[PDB]
Amino acid sequence: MLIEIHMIQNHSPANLNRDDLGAPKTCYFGGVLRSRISSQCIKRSIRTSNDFKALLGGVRTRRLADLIQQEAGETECWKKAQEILNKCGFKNTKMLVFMSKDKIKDLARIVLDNSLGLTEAAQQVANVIAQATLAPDIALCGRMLEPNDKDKDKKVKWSNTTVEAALQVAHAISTHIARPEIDYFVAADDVPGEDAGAGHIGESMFASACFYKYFSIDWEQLVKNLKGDTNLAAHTVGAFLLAAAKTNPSGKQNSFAAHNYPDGILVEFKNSPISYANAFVRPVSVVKESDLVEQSIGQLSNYVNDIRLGYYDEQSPVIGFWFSPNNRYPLGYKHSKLASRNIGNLNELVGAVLDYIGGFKWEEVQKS
Amino acid sequence: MLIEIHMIQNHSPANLNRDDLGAPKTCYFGGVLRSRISSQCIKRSIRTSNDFKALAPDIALCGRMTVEAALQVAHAISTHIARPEIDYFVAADDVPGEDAGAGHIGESMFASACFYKYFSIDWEQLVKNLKGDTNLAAHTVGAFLLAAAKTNPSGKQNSFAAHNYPDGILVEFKNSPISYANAFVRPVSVVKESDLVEQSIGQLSNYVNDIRLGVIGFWFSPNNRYPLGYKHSKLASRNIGNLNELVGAVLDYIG
Amino acid sequence: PPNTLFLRLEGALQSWGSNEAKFALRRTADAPTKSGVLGLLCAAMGIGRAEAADSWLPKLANLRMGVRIDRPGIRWWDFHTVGAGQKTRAETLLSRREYLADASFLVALQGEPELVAKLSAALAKPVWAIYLGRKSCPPSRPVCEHPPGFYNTLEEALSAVPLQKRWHNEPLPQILPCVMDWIPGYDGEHAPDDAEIHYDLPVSFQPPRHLPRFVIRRELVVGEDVQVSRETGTSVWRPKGTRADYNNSEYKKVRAERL
Amino acid sequence: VMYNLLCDNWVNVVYLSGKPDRISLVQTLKDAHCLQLAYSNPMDRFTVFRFLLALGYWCFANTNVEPEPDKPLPVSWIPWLEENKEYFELFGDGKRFFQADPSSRIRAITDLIHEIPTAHNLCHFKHVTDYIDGLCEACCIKGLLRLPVFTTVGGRGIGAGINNTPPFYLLWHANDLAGMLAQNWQPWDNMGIPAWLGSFQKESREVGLLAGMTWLPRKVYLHDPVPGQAACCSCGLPSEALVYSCSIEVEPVPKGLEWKDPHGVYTDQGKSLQSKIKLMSNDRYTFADRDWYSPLFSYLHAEGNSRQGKLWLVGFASDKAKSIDIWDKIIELEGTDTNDELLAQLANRATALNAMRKKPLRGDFKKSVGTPQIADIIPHAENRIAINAGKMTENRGYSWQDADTEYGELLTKVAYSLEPAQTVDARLKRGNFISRKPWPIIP
Ligand SMILES: [Mg+2]
Repeated sequence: MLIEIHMIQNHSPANLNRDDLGAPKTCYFGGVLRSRISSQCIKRSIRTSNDFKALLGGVRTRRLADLIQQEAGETECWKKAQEILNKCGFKNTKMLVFMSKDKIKDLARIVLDNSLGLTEAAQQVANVIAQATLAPDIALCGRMLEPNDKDKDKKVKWSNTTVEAALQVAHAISTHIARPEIDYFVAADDVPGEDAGAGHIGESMFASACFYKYFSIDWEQLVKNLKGDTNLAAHTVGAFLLAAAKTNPSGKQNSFAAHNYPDGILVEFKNSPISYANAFVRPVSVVKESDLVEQSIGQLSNYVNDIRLGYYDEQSPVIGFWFSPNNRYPLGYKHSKLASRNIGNLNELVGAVLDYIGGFKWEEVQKS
Repeated sequence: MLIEIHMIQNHSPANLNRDDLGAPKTCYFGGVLRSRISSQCIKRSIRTSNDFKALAPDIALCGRMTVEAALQVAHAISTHIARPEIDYFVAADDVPGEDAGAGHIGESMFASACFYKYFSIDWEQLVKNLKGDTNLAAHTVGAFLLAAAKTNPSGKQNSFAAHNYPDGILVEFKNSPISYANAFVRPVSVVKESDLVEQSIGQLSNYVNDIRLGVIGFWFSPNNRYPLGYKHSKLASRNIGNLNELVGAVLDYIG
Repeated sequence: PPNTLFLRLEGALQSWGSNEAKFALRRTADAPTKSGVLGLLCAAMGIGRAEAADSWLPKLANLRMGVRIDRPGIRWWDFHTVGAGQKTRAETLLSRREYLADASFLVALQGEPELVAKLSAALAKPVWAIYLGRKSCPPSRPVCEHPPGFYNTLEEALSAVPLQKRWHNEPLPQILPCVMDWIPGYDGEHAPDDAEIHYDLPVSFQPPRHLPRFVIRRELVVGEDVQVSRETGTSVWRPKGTRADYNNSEYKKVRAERL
Repeated sequence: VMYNLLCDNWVNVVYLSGKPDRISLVQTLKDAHCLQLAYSNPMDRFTVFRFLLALGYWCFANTNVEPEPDKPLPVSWIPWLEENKEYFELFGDGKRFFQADPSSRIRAITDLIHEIPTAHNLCHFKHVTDYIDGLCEACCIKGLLRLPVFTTVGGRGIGAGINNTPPFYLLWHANDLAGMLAQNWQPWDNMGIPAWLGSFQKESREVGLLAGMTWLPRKVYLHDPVPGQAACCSCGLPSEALVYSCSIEVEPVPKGLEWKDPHGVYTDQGKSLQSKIKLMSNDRYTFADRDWYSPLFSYLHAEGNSRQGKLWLVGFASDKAKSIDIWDKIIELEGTDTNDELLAQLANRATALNAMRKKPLRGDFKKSVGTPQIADIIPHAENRIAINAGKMTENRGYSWQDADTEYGELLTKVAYSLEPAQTVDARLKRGNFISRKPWPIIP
């Protein structure tokens, strides 16, 4: 059971993602340049979204000894935590370690602060770190860790740290040809001078594009990662949908306050993942009539009709919900009456997909 | 007699096959550098898959310890010049410290390409290692079509969710095993009025317009999105818009 | 009457491995080895693993042949990771394999006419899937493309077949190498100083036992003994034509008819 | 059955007329100008040539007659190698060839040979299985000759051979067996006590050449079953009853023994010089091709120097027990002096190749992979360079600058891929990508 999210999002002139030289990320698709948003940026923005504070439960840090020492008002233990981590496998203030926050706090306080042996305490810390995989952000993003076998003692064994990712995020590619733009900025000196020159001169780089975003969630793998607590899985799915719809990457948002909301979301329920980016292999050119979101939605609807009239299974019907704010942009403007449940409310969309998932309502699942 | 399947598949920017240094696999053709997906990558992607798992089937299709499997795939030569790209990533420490940045702070490699993928089945030997089970062989050939139509290389896909579908499949039942890679000795240059997949399919059509001048062909595009040959010329025996009826026509031709 | 059979070996990739490869590093030779073309013909006839062994090798091996290299393909190394166990355990086997990229070969086997006729008939009708040395390398041009003929020597046969341009404006090799089995001449006649050894005469094929042979190379010059061919097709697609004119006579009759 | 090296056929040669044959030691002995050594494994060919060179040294030590060139070997060697018929024997009641003190530990015949995979820490191999298929007598002999030359480490507990880990092996090559023996004839005053005699007395160090070239680090007994095989399935030639297993122990090579192999290549600190081949393209290594360039500084300085002839190099790349790859190469040479620093620069091309691979498109960091697309075009340019290795080495009209311009077209057509824009800046950065070439380094 795969939940598929295809979003069309038009953005104001902004620089959400940049490379080494401070340029917007660009990729070649269909032989032409397309503005790109990295999947890791979208995953971070979803994990640090306002619809995720009640659900965020994982920390990916190398400063683990700081976290373990922070739960101690007077019990100064930082060198011994660093030594037990260094013998655990990390070589230094360490490599990056991902696991839960309450787990590291409580369990590391009751394990490594205890005055006891040294090697088996490191084994206990390693078991605590590896087994702490009960966090839905860890369940979605996925994780595996490999410690340095040189600095680790021969008496420390590690269990399976491989968490299979239940979330696949594509890089948001533009539906049209990329338009890289240069912003010539100065920085005026607040005190006067005899020369009247700026304190600094630079060139920022920004681009405005209509991005196609693609997400895929494996329900069976998600409930395998988070174990039998399916209430938390439904809460994770609803929080993901709300965060993906209502959060933008935190790039240069202070200078480019581009917080536009997506004009179209297709949430489809199928056992095979479909990328609709092939709709936009031919770049979208503007015309006198209609706009870019309308043209992109028309191209996407053409490809959706072609895929449903092409790759189709009688044993597994394809079924999906179409989103538009107050039905502003319909999908099948000419003939493609495929979207059965055009939905004009985000909470209604979340309720519908949660009902298709099973006997879950959004208020009932907002308690795990 | 040989069943030949030429598939054109445009993949969104990803890294489906990785070499030793993490680059997309790359080949050399037409006097230019092409993006490559290795044959064993597509073989293992088609194998071990619940899309395909639904005397012994799939031992004859892909061999296991003198089987000489009926189905083999060619390396996926791109129709255009490869465009490998650097993606720069950082991994945040997500614990407030005096510094910033904690992860590998490295660089990954990715590329988007339109792949020509060649598949060849011998029918007679596929029946031969199936101990004369003709109906089972027809079912497993249909299963090959169903899988390879909707299975992608399960490479780096969690960060690059490339699940695009092929826009064109040509199935012929010709005499000698020929690959149409020579069609794309020209890398596909993109024009304003046509897209990459349409131009690649047109190059294939202009190449099968030859050879016959100096056999049949079933052409599949989703709902006739890309017709093989933009004319009324006898170039494709049957323009087919749906994959299920394509498999049905191929099966009823075979038996 | 035709005592020569011709094989056209062209594909996107090809790999005729040399003698120094059955370890994890599995390299290739610059030209098709005798065992490779012999195996291609054996598949074209379609005999078994040991049916080749049971008195089939020396009938195809006494055919002193030549291999003519049209264009030199470059050596591409593919990073192949065998899964080993995916009785099983998590161990990955590591390998690098050499392929010839963008090369075209012509192989002329000279023998008695009836064998050549049988070889051409089996080449038009391959009972098994044939490829370019490795199973993952199917041919891009027909192996039975060039018709057989009668030629006295290997040089005349390999110079008679023209060199085919894939497209209109491509750099062609002014100098063209040819690698042939060493003709002993008269009885005796110990091999010259340029005769290199090559372990590619098959005598059993499961497991592969290869015998050495003497291999000699000549050079051919195009334009005087090897001649180019026509393009015989179109490369680019170039979708159909808009921009109807307004002065041709076929326009005004339809325009007046619609009125 | 009773097998002898003298009368029974075990040597793979091809005659200059063109007829390959399996022939005995006498046949390759008294012909010696009509045949050429023809082995599928290059290091099998080198080990058989080493055995023949040691036999020629023994014959000269017992007859005192040099092999004059362009005319076959002296005829007094055959009666000296003939009257000891029981001596070169694999069977019989008495002394045995390359066999030693009593044994208890039993190992399969697959580990005596190296090219066929052995019983690793696995169960599956390259379609081989121990105690089922075995080798022929000729294969067993050519595997026994591999012991003094190409024995690697067995996991840091099992010792290596007499010349440490198996180094690069360099020798002088000719079209004939007479020229094979004559071009590598240079003897020493003290010969030594070779292992085809019985239990040699250790006595003092400085063995010489004949004791050191035939040092036995392993043993062989083999337990003969009642009958044996019906049809061969491991060698390839269908033979009679074959071997199944053997018995191998180790002998600890002692300390000291200041000794130099005539064909080996030794570094500045006296350690063995290895083949730099591995498929594992690491941070510090870039895989290109056969490393003919590596064993050139030491061999052209100390043992052999500049000399008119062909240089046959055999390189068995290994890392502990990992048998990576075996290759051989033939280099023409005249001996036109020796430029010191240029040949030293040529002696390590892998450093400059890795340095050129590690340079990124745009960047300054040093732990990056650089340009991995260059790593797939370095092998072809290296293979194109390696054909004129003699003219590279002697520097007549070929040099570092003249050979690294063979990278140019591959660099252009890789830069087309890496900068797929028709712009001014893409063209300029492509041109900067064009001039990339392996600047040489001093060590
Ligand atoms: Mg053998």
